[PDB]
Parts: sequence; C-alpha cells; structure tokens
Amino acid sequence: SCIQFTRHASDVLLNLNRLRSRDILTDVVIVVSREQFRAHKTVLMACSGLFYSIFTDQLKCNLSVINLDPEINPEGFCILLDFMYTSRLNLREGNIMAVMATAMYLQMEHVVDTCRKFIKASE
Amino acid sequence: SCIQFTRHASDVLLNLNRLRSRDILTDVVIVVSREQFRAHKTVLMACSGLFYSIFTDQLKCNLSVINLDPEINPEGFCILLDFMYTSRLNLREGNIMAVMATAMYLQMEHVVDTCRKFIKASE
Amino acid sequence: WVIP
Amino acid sequence: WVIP
Ligand SMILES: CSc1ncc(Cl)c(Nc2ccc3c(c2)CC(=O)N3)n1
Ligand SMILES: CSc1ncc(Cl)c(Nc2ccc3c(c2)CC(=O)N3)n1
Ligand SMILES: [Cl-]
Ligand SMILES: [Cl-]
Ligand SMILES: [Cl-]
Ligand SMILES: [Cl-]
Repeated sequence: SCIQFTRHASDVLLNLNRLRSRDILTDVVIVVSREQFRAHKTVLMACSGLFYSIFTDQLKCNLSVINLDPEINPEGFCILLDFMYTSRLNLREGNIMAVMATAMYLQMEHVVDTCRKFIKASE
Repeated sequence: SCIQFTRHASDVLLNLNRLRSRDILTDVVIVVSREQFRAHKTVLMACSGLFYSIFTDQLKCNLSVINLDPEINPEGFCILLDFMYTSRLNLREGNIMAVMATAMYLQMEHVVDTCRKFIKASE
Repeated sequence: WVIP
Repeated sequence: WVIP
C-alpha cells in the first residue's frame, strides 16, 4: 500500500553528482593511463559489474586507489563516469569504439547494447 | 547531444538498496531512541537536508555514529530510510503524524508536502 | 506522488 | 534510451 515519488531516484542521482562535482565524501581514485578520477565506491558498484566485483572483495573493498587495465582509454572512462552520475551518455562517432570497449570492460550491459545498435546502424 | 537511459537512476537506487540490505559499504549508524540503522552517508545526504548539513560539517563528516533527537520515533525513521532507498513511502493513518514530524526534522520537503496533503484530506 |  |  506504499505511495511512490516519481522523481525521487533522479533527484538522488542529481545530488550524488553534486557531491562528486564538489569532491564531497569521494572515497576512491580510479587511475586510467595516469589520468585520475575521484568517485564514490557505492555509485561505481551500482553502475558497473566490474566495480561491484572489486569493492565486494574482502581485500580490494579497502583500497583507496584502483588502477584500470592500460588498454582503457581515459576519455571513454570519463564519458562512462559522467553517465553513471547523470544517466546521460555522450556517444559520438569519434568516441563510440572507446566507449563500447570501456563499457564491456566495466560490465555496463545497457551501454554496451546501445553502442552495438549505433554501430550496426552505421554499417 | 547526449542520449539518456530512462531507467538508469531507478536501477542505481535499486542497487544501492541491495548494498544496504547486505550491509555492504555502509559507513554510518543512525541511533534513534536506542534503535540502530546502518546506511550510506552519501544516500542520506542525497535525500535529507539535515544529513546533507551534518556530513558536510568538517568534524561530523568523520563520525561513524549519529544520534538523532530523542523525540524522533524509530518507526517513522525506518519508514523514511526505506523511502530514501526505494522512492516508496509506507504512509498509513497510524504512522502519518510520526512520518511527517520525522520528515520535517530530516528536511525531506516532498515527504512533508504529501503528509500535509493526506492530513488535510482527512479533516 | 503515484500509486506504483 | 531517449533524446532527453
Ligand atoms: C547483481 S546484484 C547487485 N547488487 C548490488 C550492486 Cl551495487 C550491483 N551492481 C552491479 C552488478 C552487475 C552489473 C551492474 C551493477 C551494471 C551491469 O550492467 N551489470 N549488483
Ligand atoms: C542543495 S545542494 C545539495 N547538494 C548535494 C546534496 Cl547531497 C544535497 N542534498 C540535500 C539538501 C537539501 C535537501 C535534500 C537533499 C532533500 C530536501 O528536501 N532538502 N543538496
Ligand atoms: Cl590504496
Ligand atoms: Cl549500463
Ligand atoms: Cl563516531
Ligand atoms: Cl523528500
């Protein structure tokens, strides 16, 4: 018999992004080919199968620095980190291959799906 | 020129609630008249003006235990904590007064608004 | 607010 | 996915 507030999840995510932009309560640095990205472990886990696996590991859960595979493109990661905190994906002809490869590595199934679809339309 | 995934914010919140239910990466205990509630500081801040003020304070941001005012009802808090992580509010004739008072103290404006409206309909 |  |  609950009532539901339609905009609640969006408002929560908007506030989480405001905390990220002001570097409030960020608890991890993600290193991508020397570029550094500060974030909240819980948000990374909520969006990515890879971060979910990493931060549920009894040793890795306590790390303040995570280094990604050197093949990972920093711009592709940045676009995906922005998507995690906003639901918005900056998908462009020039970045789609790097975004899809990064989303496959991060295990972000819905992003991988839209990249496959946009690539298929161009062929 | 971004594309947007409609269900992303809801899916993020659902995963944050899964982490709460399994007590994963919870970083604070909220004490309400001896009852204890584990949660994520970032989610509490994203939902409540009171928690936002508390965890942006340079001293309180580091506390692992927060004690609420003794007038706060533990059931009212529990219903609001559930709403924070699900967008669903269990509003009932028997709890509406405790839920509204707790939402006013926690500074959860949309919850206060629906409580005022439901009370006005019954008068 | 809605009935979910 | 939509055009926001
Ligand atoms: C599976 S239970 C669960 N519970 C809590 C969390 Cl934080 C979580 N995250 C997560 C796991 C896998 C995947 C994603 C998020 C996005 C994606 O495409 N795959 N999962
Ligand atoms: C105001 S900027 C901002 N930035 C980040 C966060 Cl985490 C935040 N939360 C917050 C503040 C006030 C209120 C709520 C959340 C719910 C409500 O009714 N009032 N606010
Ligand atoms: Cl470390
Ligand atoms: Cl995704
Ligand atoms: Cl403490
Ligand atoms: Cl609210």
